[PDB]
Amino acid sequence: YNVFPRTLKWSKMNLTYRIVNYTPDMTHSEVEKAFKKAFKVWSDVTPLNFTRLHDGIADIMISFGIKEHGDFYPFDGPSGLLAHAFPPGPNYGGDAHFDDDETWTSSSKGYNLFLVAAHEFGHSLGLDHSKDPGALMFPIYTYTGFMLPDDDVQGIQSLYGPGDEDP
Ligand SMILES: c1ccc(Nc2nc(CSc3nnc[nH]3)cs2)cc1
Ligand SMILES: [Ca+2]
Ligand SMILES: [Ca+2]
Ligand code: NA
Ligand SMILES: [Zn+2]
Ligand SMILES: [Zn+2]
Repeated sequence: YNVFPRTLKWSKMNLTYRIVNYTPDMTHSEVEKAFKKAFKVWSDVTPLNFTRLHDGIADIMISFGIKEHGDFYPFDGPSGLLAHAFPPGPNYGGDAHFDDDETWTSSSKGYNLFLVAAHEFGHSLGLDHSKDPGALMFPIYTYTGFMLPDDDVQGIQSLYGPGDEDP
């Protein structure tokens, strides 16, 4: 027999993601690089591996949408809500949605896609919000010109372990 896990997390270390569609604001390459770097934040400190799929069903489906876009969390136009992601699980579990009424960038302007994605992927992997104002998982956007803060390291490692501690 098996009882359910005590904590919510992926039961496998190999995860896939798919960029379903793209924001007008950035090139396809810029978007891909931002998401690749955001996953690397987490894989660098765990045994997790992330592989991109171009099509089909991935664990973490990524999309840009506005207003009502297929879930119970409609976006709200410019400002306010920026993005959200679902905790590990089937279907919408793990998926990350970005409000395409925001301006997404690879700079300090607008909202930096890499930084927001790194936060959202923390949710995709099983972290909720942190009370440390300096944590990536703190629930308000700040721009930083990357080192994953220790609170986030401790949180993600509590779920998945550290992987190789010196890679
Ligand atoms: C860097 C990047 C982002 C953050 N923190 C962020 N917090 C929010 C709002 S809280 C929330 N989480 N999902 C939906 N809404 C959006 S980006 C912190 C540091
Ligand atoms: Ca918004
Ligand atoms: Ca999913
Ligand atoms: Na936009
Ligand atoms: Zn959504
Ligand atoms: Zn959040």
